[PDB]
Amino acid sequence: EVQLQESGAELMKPGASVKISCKATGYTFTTYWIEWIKQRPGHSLEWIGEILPGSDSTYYNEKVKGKVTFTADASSNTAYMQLSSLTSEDSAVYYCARGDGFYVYWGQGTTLTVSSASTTPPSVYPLAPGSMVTLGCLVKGYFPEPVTVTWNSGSLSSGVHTFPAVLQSDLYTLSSSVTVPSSPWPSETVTCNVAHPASSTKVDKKIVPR
Amino acid sequence: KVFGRCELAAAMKRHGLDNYRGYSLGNWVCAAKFESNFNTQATNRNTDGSTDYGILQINSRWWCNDGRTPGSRNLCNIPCSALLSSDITASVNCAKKIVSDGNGMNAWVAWRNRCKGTDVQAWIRGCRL
Amino acid sequence: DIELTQSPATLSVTPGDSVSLSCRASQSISNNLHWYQQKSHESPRLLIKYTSQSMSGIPSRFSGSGSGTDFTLSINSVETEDFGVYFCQQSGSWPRTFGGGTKLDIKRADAAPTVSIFPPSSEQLTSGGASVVCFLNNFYPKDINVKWKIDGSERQNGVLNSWTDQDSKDSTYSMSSTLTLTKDEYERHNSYTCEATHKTSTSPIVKSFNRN
Repeated sequence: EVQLQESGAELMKPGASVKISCKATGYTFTTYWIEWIKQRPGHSLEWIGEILPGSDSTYYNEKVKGKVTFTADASSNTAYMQLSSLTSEDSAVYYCARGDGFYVYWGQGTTLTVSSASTTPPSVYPLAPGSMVTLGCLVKGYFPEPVTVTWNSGSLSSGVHTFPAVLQSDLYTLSSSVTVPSSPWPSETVTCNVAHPASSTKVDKKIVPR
Repeated sequence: KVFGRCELAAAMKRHGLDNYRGYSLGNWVCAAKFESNFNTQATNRNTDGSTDYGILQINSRWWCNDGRTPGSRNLCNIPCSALLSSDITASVNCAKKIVSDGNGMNAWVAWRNRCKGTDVQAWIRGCRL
Repeated sequence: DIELTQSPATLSVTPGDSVSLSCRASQSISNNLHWYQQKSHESPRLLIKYTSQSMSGIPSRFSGSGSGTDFTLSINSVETEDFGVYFCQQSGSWPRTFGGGTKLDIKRADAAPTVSIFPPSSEQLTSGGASVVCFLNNFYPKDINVKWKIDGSERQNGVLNSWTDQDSKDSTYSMSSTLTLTKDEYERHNSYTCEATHKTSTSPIVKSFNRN
């Protein structure tokens, strides 16, 4: 019943600062410490610091102290972590967790992207052929992450492969394929649904014979 | 809050610590001085997963509950956070139980190291009590 | 800080087999060590607490042992759903520190990829660009070589490759390869080939299409 809900993905330019939130419920908010952890690819999980909600008590791990600031609003069971003078090294997924010695309750994590690049909607292109049949969609040149891809609005889920995006020349490119019987397509339309929330872009690309 | 020497002495006297279980006021002010330097906010982290809290650095293993310390007993039956209060009531009430557990003020290592057997009255000399 | 060294960094195991993971601490932390399992894009899930206390609701196949500075996480009768990264974390001191993680992959029978090639779309062409995509799906092991050729000529530049995480179902891997060029360069050539060389055969799987 204990739950920690964090704020969404963030994109900021270097030098700026961001404030991530962690709203916790299901337990006495002023009794447990809320601990913050940073995770980066090719890097081990790093403990950033902790705060005891409502007591004004905090503790930092200098790797991120002069730039980290914890605060909490007991009236809404929310703890906050502020990172200042952001640089690309700050780019990572940040988690809040209740202090139980071990960490049993984790927030879902918030992804921060620190870049000088601008938000860009993806270009969605249908992949049709020139046994079963494989179709797909190319979602290219967008920033920042993430993008979500479904097929026939969720009606096609098995036999789908949505590939991790790859950052090429400061823009992300991703692809997704779906394999269906030769009986379903082209007899029936297949559509890839692409959404990129940072640019509030939603695209329903239909795959039709060439 | 960072208490003043005489301010804390007066507050501790008002809380019944003057000669509590045979311990003169000076011992308590001296204990507070070396445990937390008179800072109600102070906290100390150990190596056994426990944390020390407040003006009198009360430990999360036996006395208060902070929900992350192994072998917790919470003998003072109160969350450690309550021990970071600006007023010293919670810390005093818990200390009274601690000092009564069988070791007297010895339960406070800083007191034992720097106060025990010293002219502790000096901690209240120029104080209007 | 207390340094937790996890060994080894990766593990390949056949379902039904039992394995062990190691975590050694730079200094004694008594039994204040915990183990976690983390899937991609998910929060770590606690498996074992205080060295040997199994978190409630966790499969019985997970066991923990050790004390002081040497700890072990045992995964008995590994199952396909067990792929992912495992970490150890100590709570004895502050800052809390984590082990570097051990990535566990499922060992499955070798399988050749199902290869599909796609010419650029009318929409991309109309925009001035041209990407050719090649999907190499459901194969094992992960290691695979992909070569693009234009009119019999190798093209190593302008290629973007991406691998999926291991399939929780069949334990296979899939890969996408994208060759991007200009409309003009694309319009200047006729044959586009995607050649996949996998250990399942010394002869590459070749898929192609001709503009005409």
